Amino acid sequence: HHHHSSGLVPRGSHMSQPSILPKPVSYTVGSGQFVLTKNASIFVAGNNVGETDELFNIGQALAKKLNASTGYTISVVKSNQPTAGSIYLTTVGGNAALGNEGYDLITTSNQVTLTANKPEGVFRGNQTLLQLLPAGIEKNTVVSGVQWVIPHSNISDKPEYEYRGLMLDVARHFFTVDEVKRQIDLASQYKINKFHMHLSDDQGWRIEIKSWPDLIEIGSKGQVGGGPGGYYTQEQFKDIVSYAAERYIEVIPEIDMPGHTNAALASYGELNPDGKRKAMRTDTAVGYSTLMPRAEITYQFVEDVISELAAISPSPYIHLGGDESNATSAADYDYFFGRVTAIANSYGKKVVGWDPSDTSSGATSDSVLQNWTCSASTGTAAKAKGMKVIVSPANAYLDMKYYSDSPIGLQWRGFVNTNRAYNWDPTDCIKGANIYGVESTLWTETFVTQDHLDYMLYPKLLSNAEVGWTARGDRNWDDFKERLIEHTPRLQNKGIKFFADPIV
Ligand SMILES: CC(=O)N[C@H]1CN2CC[C@H](O)[C@@H]2[C@@H](O)[C@@H]1O
Repeated sequence: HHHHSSGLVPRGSHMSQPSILPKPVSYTVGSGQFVLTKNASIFVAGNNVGETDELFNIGQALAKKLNASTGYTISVVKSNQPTAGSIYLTTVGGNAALGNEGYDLITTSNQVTLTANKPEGVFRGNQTLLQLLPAGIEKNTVVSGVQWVIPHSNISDKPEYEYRGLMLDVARHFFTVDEVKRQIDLASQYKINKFHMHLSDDQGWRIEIKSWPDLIEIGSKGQVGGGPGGYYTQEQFKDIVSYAAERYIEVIPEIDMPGHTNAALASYGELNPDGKRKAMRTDTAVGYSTLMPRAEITYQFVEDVISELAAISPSPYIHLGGDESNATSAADYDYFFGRVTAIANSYGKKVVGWDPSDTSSGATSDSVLQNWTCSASTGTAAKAKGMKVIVSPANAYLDMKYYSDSPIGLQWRGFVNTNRAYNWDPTDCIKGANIYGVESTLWTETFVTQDHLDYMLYPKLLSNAEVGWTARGDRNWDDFKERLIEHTPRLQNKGIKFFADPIV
């Protein structure tokens, strides 16, 4: 047999017909179609009234989306007796083998029926349902001239990995609450279920801490390259968390320590050995900053921050960073990371940290490693301790240039095009681990606008999303590439300023 790898498409990028991404466990099509008309309702039915009420909210979110493009006013009914032409969302009789996020989705001429185990799984299945309707459905304004049809079809589905996440760096360049919500919204449509916010770094501190007000008054006032910066009040952070929750997305806030801490060091002189504030930094260096690992003030500061953040962050996890502490000795890092893990745990939060944070003797088997290095020895400690691992290899570093000539992005992990973002498996990063799942990271040294975010995340994030959801035996670049071409009008329809990658 003969085999080949993909080159660029001759003559440039390529960027009744459902476009399902990530690819579901199974999808068959039969004869006939359902027609969504102006008289359609969404019926919801759970195993008790409280579950029905949660399904009702999910139905209303679906209706709002459908109404925007169809110009209809589809309403939601609490009943297990849907009428011909109805969409029906239920958790009564879910197939347990499909888990919390899994669902069956069967479309007949008279009815769309989504059957899941939990409300969360109906939310995920609704993302597939939007992809079964014609391109045009994902428009934010009324589309005319398109019959709203869904082919007679049968889908069953469930994720391969539990953790399928996106990190946004809001420290290097700040993005508004609206801009963050939009990225969360877009990601949710591809079954991303986790959002990691990198809220502090050398060039900016982005979360209001009432007990340490100069973190904002001084530390939020810049960004890479110099510029106004910005921050989230605690109310604005709660608003983000709530918006994410409606999409069954967990938000994990990161306060990076003991390195990548210049913004805090520039806000409070008492955090520095000489008692003086650092100057704020707008460059892109490079592992130089450290908290004082042997000063009690450091741990008082960390505790105040953790206390305030824990009070407003319902996720059982807090991310404490731990990357590139090059100005911290190995002994002091071990010590520091163990102490701050104990503080976090005292506030009822489990700690996620970048490698090498798993090597801290203060870590517990409840701590999580985010493995970005992905070398042979990375996560030896995590594995030995029974710690779950989230992988973020080069293939998930979405801030890398697509190509040598990309007008934005970095290149310290090489180039990451749409193909590279697809052709990998979490087991490539680490062997012998409990892999919790995958996280796409979008660092923002070089991204200043929403259009920059769109360009790098789309289509790359779609590749990573499939690696998290679709089983490896069912993944194939040639298949995905052709599906991505078909999906293009949908990206356009959503207003995504994607890069038309010439490898697609
Ligand atoms: C976990 C991680 O990727 N940390 C840093 C790794 N460095 C390497 C050089 C880049 O500035 C990049 C920076 O964007 C990231 O914040």
